[PDB]
Amino acid sequence: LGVLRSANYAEDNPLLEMDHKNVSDECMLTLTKPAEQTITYTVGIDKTLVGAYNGKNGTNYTPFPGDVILTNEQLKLEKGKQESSKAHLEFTYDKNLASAIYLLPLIVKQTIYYRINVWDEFAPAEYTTEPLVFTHIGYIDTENMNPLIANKLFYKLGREPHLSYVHAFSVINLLTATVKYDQSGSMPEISYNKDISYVLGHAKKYIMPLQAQGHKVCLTIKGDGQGIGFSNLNATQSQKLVYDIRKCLEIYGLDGVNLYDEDFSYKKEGDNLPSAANLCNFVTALRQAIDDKLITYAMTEESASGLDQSQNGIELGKIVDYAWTNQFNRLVNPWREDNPFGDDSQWKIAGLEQTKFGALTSTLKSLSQEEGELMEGSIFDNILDAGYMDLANVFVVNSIAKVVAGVETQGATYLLWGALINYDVLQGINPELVPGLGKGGYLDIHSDLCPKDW
Amino acid sequence: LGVLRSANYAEDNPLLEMDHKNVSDECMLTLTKPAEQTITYTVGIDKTLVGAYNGKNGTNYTPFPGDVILTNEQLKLEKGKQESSKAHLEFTYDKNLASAIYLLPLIVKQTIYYRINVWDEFAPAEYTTEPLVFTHIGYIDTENMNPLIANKLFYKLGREPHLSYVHAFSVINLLTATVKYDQSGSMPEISYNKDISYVLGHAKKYIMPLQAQGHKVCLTIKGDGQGIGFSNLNATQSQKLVYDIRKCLEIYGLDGVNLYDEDFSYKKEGDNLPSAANLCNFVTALRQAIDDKLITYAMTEESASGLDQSQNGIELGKIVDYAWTNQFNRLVNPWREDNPFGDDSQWKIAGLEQTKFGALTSTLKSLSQEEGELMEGSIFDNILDAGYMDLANVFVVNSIAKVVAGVETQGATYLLWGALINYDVLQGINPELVPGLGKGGYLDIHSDLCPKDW
Repeated sequence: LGVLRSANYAEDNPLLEMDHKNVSDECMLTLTKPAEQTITYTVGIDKTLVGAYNGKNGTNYTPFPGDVILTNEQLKLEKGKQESSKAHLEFTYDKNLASAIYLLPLIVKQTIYYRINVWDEFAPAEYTTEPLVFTHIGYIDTENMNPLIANKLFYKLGREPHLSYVHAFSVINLLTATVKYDQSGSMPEISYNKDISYVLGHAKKYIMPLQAQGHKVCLTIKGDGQGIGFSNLNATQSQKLVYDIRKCLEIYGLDGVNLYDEDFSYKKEGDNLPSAANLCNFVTALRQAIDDKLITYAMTEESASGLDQSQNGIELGKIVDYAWTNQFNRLVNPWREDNPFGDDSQWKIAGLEQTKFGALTSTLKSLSQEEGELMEGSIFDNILDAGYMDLANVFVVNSIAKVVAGVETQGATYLLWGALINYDVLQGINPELVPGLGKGGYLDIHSDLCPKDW
Repeated sequence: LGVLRSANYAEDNPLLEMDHKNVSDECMLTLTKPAEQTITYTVGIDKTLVGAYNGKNGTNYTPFPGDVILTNEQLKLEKGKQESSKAHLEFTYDKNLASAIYLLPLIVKQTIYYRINVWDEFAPAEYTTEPLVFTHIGYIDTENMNPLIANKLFYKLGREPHLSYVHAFSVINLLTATVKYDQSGSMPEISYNKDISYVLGHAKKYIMPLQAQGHKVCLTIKGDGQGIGFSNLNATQSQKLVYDIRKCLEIYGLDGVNLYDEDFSYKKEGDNLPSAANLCNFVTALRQAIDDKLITYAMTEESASGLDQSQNGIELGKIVDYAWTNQFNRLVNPWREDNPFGDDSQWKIAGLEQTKFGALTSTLKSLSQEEGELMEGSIFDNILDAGYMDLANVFVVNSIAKVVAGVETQGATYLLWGALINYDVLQGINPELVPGLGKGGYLDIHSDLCPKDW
C-alpha cells in the first residue's frame, strides 16, 4: 500500500506544459507505514493504462509517443523510512509531435498518470476562442521586458474533461513615453526612449502579433518633470498634444493610450496651475480626435483634486474607457462609506461606472504579514461581503516583471487575483497560470520566458 | 463535379498498412465530363473532415500526425481530357507515431480519405485476441524462407467499424529433417541440413517468437532415399527413432512433428517391406513418448496401402492430430462416392474425423484454366453444395513461398481459401491478406517480407 507521488506537483496526475522544449519532473513512492526491510522498487512505463484512464476520467488522450528518459528508476526505500528515492523523468520534445495532450502512465513494479501538453505554435493544446470573463490590463516596462511575453502567458481553466486555456491578459500597456517641453519652451512634445522606440519602430514584430492574439495594446504616456502635462495645457498646447497622440496611435497601429498622471512635477504657485477642469477638457478633446481608440487613466497622489465632481459639465469617468490607481497591492473602494481598511474617497472619479475601475492594481513587490492581510482582506471583503461585485471586472497589473529572489511568493499570486475571484469564487472553475511552475516557467528565477531581444 | 481517386486502389477509402516503414500511393482527378478548357487543380490535406467521416462510418479515428510528402500536387487536366495527372503521396513513419489507424483526408483545393495503420512491434492496429475460426497449417522451406514470415502475415477481417486483424496461420511446419541409415546400416538417424540446423539452433530467435504470437511450430521429417522410414521399422529401430524425435522436440522447444510419408525409396521386394501396420505401430509408440505434442501426417502416392483399415486394432486417424495430402490445388474428398472431380478413395484414413483432415493443400504454382476450374469447383461443391462442411476446418499451404513472376495470380489466392470459406461464405465477414498489396508487401515480386538472415 503506497502512493507514487510527484515531488514538484501536488496534483496526483500532474499536467506538464511542453512549449517546443523538454519537460521534466521527479516522482517518489510514499508508503503508509515505515518500511520493515530495505526494498528496492522499480518504476516502469505502462502505456496500456491509457484506455482505462480515458474511460474513467472521460478523456480521449493518446499515449505519449516521444522518448521518455526515466533515470534512477530504482526506488530505494530504506528501512524505517516511509518515502523512497526520487526517480527522474524527462519528456523529450520532437517536432514530429502533434499538438495535443498525451498520457504516459507510470507503475511501481499505485500509479501516477503524467499528462503532457504539447503546445502549438501560438497556444497550448485545448486553447479556446472563448473569451476571458474580466478585463486584465497588463503593463510592460520596455526597458526590462519584451511586450511579447503576454503571448506566452495563459490561464489553465477547469478540470478534465473540460480543460480550457485562454490568454491571461486582454489589454497590454507599454511603458513608456513622456511629455516634455520643446526646445523653444512653448509647446509640449512626446519623448521616446531608446527601448520604447524599438518596440514601436518594429510594431509588426511586437505589437501586431499581440493584436492577432486578441490583445488591445496601448501606449502609456507619463511625465518628464518639466511642469507641462495633461492637467495644465492651454488651448494651443492641447491641440498639439492631442494631434501628436492621434498621429502616434495611427502611425504604429496602437489601440489606445494610457494617461499616467504622475512625474509631471507641476508647480504649486503660478499661472499654469494644474486643474481637474483642464484634465477634463483635454481628455474630451482627445476623445474627439481618436474616436473609438481606448483612453485609460492611471490616477496617482499627484492627480488634481475635483475629479469627484463635474468640471464645466464634463465627467472624466464618462469619457475614459477604464481607470485605476497607483495604490498597489490593495483594493481601492472609493464608493464605500466607513470603509474599514481606509477612506479611498480621494480616488473617486465622477461618472465612472464601478465596472470601469480597476480596484486592485498589483505590483511585483514583497509584502509583510500586515500588507498581505490588507491585500486579501480588502479584496474579499469589498467584492464578496460588501456586495461591490462590479469591482471584479477590471484587474490591473502594473508591470509584468521578472520573478527573482524575494518576490517569488508575490510572483505566484499577483497575476491570478483576477481569475481567482471571477473563475474560482464566482464560478466553479479552477484557475492556474501557465507556464508558471517548472524549469523555464515564469516562476523560474533563473530563466526568462520571453526576453528582450534588442 | 469530379472524383479524387487512387490509381492503385479502387476503394474510396484506401487502408494503407504502415509497419515501421514508409507507405505511399498515387491519386488523380477524374472529371464527370471532359475538360472544356485546360485547367490545373491542386490537392491538399484537410484534417477537419476527420470528424464527419467518423460520424458517418462509426469510427473513432484521429488525424494522422506524421509527415505527408505530396509531390506533383498540381494536377494538370488538358482540354478534352477527363483524367488529370497523378499526384504522389508518401506517409512517413517515425518512432514518434503511436500505433493506431489514422485518417488523413485529401481535398481538391470528391474527397479521398486515406487510412493509415501504424503497426505495433508485433501486430497491426486493431489486432484482436479473438482466435481464428479454422486451423490454417503453413509449411516454410528453411532453405529459401525465414520461419518468422508467419509473424508478419495477418488476415484483415471485416469492415469498419468492425475491423480486426488476426494471424493468418495457427500451425507452422518447418521443412525439413530426413531419416537415413546410420553408418553401419542397422539404425535410423535423423539428419539436418545447414538451414534447418540454424533454425533449431537459434529457436529463441525463430521458433519461440512464433509460439509467443500463438503458433504451434512443428518439425517436418521426410526420407532421404536410404530405404529406412516410418513404415519399415523393427522394434529396436522404432524405439531409437521415437527416442530421438521425443528428444528433438524437447531440445528445441517444438510443439510437435509432421510425418511426411515420401522420399523413403522403400524396397519393392525383399525382407523389411513397408506396411500400414508398421506405420500404425510406430505412430502409436510416438504418441506414448511425446504425449500431448502434435503428430501430423502428410499422405502421398508413396504411402503404404491399407491405411483405410484397422491394422491390429489400430486406426492411424485416431492417433494423429491432423492429416493431409500432397494433392495440391485440388480438394480431396475420400468420403464422397461417385465424386465428379475424381475418386479420392485411396486417400482414406481409418478413424480420421473429417474435421482433422486438410482436404485442400495449396502450393504456389501457376494453374491452367482447367486446373483452376477443378480447384474452385472441388472446393465449393464438396463443402457447400455437397454438404461436407467438416472439410472446412483444416487448410494447408505447402511452403509459404515467395511470389515471383508467373505465380502472381495464385499468390493472392493460395493463402485465403480457408478464410474465404469460413469467414466470407459461412459468415458475413470479409477477409483480406495483410500485408499483401503495395511496395514491400507479400505480393511485391521485387521484395522479401521476412527474408533469410543466415
